[PDB]
Amino acid sequence: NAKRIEGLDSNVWVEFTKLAADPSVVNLGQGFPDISPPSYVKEELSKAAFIDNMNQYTRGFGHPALVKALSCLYGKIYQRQIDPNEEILVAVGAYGSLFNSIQGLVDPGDEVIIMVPFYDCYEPMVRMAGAVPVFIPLRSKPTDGMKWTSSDWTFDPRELESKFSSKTKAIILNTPHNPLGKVYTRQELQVIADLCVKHDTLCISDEVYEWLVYTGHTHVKIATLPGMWERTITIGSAGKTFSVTGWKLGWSIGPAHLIKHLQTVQQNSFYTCATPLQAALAEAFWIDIKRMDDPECYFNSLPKELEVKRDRMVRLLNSVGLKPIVPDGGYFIIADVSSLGADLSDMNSDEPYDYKFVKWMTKHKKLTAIPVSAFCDSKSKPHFEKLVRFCFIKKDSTLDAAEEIFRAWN
Amino acid sequence: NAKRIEGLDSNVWVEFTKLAADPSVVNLGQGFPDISPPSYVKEELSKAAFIDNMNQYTRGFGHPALVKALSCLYGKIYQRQIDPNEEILVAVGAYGSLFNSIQGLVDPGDEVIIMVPFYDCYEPMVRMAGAVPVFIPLRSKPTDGMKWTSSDWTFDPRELESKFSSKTKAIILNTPHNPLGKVYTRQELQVIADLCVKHDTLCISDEVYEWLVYTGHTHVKIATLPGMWERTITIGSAGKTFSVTGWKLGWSIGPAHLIKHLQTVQQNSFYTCATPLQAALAEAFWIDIKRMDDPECYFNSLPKELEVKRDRMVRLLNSVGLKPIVPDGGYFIIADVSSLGADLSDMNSDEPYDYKFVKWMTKHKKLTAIPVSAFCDSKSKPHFEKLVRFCFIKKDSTLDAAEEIFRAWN
Repeated sequence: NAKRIEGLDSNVWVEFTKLAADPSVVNLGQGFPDISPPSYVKEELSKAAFIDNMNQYTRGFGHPALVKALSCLYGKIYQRQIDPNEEILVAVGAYGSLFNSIQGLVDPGDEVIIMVPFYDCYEPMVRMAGAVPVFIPLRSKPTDGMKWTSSDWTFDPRELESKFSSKTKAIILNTPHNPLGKVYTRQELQVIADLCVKHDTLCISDEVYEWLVYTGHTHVKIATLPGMWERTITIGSAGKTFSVTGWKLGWSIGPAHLIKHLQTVQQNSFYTCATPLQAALAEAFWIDIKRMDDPECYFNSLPKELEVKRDRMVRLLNSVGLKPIVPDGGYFIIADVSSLGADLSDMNSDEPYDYKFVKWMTKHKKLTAIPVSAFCDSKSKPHFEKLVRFCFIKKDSTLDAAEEIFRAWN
Repeated sequence: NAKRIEGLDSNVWVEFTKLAADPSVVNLGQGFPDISPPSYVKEELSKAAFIDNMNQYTRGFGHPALVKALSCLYGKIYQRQIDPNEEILVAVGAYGSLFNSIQGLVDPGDEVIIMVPFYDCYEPMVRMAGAVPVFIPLRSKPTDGMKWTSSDWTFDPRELESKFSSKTKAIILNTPHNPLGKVYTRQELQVIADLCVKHDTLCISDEVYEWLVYTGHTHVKIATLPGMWERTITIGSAGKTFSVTGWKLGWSIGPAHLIKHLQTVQQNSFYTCATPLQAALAEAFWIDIKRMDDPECYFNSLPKELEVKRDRMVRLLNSVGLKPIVPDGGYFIIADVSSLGADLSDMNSDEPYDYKFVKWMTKHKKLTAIPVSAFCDSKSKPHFEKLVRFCFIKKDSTLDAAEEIFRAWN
């Protein structure tokens, strides 16, 4: 195997699939919506399949109707003009966008800063570019008194500064955050921008859950803050916008001198994406761009629908003493499990507590989730190994089944 | 920009899509079927769109249904039990497959051997891995007196032997060839396997047009030669197989100890491909696999539709003194132009004769084609720049409109 990929072949994720495969288990694990996508997104894929041109090659850098749509959607949010051809790249999900950003932008020997826990791909992407990932963790403050929230987690600004050196090329920021659920604040994003103009670094901002933010909270885009347009790549995703995780299209959006470089990676790796998916996506974005100010718009109605279920899953968790972190955004909730009956002494590994615990819960209670340590670099895992992540983008009947289980839990 | 991408940002094919800009010209340039796809290919994409699970994540290394069908199709072809999880990988086109093969198997400083002219991603794809492309030209033999054909082009076994040394990691082989239309012979494939076996190197085998061989030739797969299974990766296309160019789905077939590395690249780049394209393709495949021996199987009915369009195209090319090379396979035809009015004074600039001629034929005849020099290394163009490539997977209307132009040529 080539050197750029030694030791990046870990897939503990296929184990979590194996887990979840017995069909008498309720899978609250990987981020797999089992609600219906909005009918019109299904309809449009159908319409596009019957148009010959749609089934043939389309534009390397994104289907013109799709990037036309994106440029006008994000035009409004940025309070800007965004240039469909020089400032957008469409790629194989936000996953491929992150690959474009890092491969195009990051050199052997460079430092990239990653906030732990992270979408787990940040780590092996940076090591593959031959760069050094530099970790700094989120760390919790005292509560309000009532509940534990996403907002109770923060980073220490002075610790952050201490991470930047002349070797820092970039920082990767995920907000709304997976797994925490954290929606970053204008104050938190201002400290990060300060440093990556102070130091002349870039900032890769992964904002695929921009539309999922719940009440009390607002998505702010660091790329909109003074001095950051020049130096930010902000990445979005079809799968999370439109509950269509199987479409696998996403976008990078930033300045031409950076998008250039993403562009060359795409051109030399897979070249173009699928045409019917982009065609149909662009119709769906149109159906929703035009009603942004109504609640019938998917950007509004989905978080409204998911908030109810967030609060339903908090309660369920609380009802067995799994101590939940009510999330500000996204559609995972994390729960401390340690005040549960630590019960795994006879399970023979030095994996982390949470893998062992999730294994046990899957065996005995018939529910699966994901251990937070999966989202941690190896030196950080002990600080996070009693934490476990559940996904709630699910239909009622699934939250029902899970309700069944927690009632009978003791 | 990252060093890995230095000067791989030229896309001369943006300028060609400029000439295809459409002052009533018949565009005979890019590989862009304008026939319809098979009706059931389209049908299954729609059916899929309406199933909710068909719009959510699937197995990262290929939709299970889909790798099942590949394994059953290719096992019929390889004469062997092919394991659908460990010997296949589904990627974003053949284009993504080659990228997987290279990134995961080639190191900086390895040498990779390439036959010119070559599908044009090979040089950059290998150059991006920091390897050194080593080139060897295809050369003409005396014709049988009667016709020029793709099999009048071959390689020199001793010249090939001398491009191998201990830095050679691999040779890239493309058959049927784009743009020659050559179907490599058993005897030619034999000389390659000898050198791969003696030098312990890999062969990456690009066989997307593998079903498009015409009367008097067979596709044989180098992977099936004694000793080549363990050293070969062989790549196919949804685009080329079902005329669905915008679906961008391809696959690598090969031994576990090679696929696991491609899997690794896949997993740290794009992760999974699209569920609905792949659900439908699977069903497209099953449909044609159950009628392999029948004239209605798309695998038989396509080559046969196409032979006729080819023979039509050779006449037209002759009608007007463009000396065509009749291809044994694929859906491109190359034509020698040297002997017309040759005569391009408007067009100062040593860039290459074929580019100037394609520009000319666009302006004055409203026909576009692709200059063959575009599939060469720089040191090879002079040996190929009187050659021009035309595409014929075209509906009757389109070839019709071509007749009217050759008919009016003089």
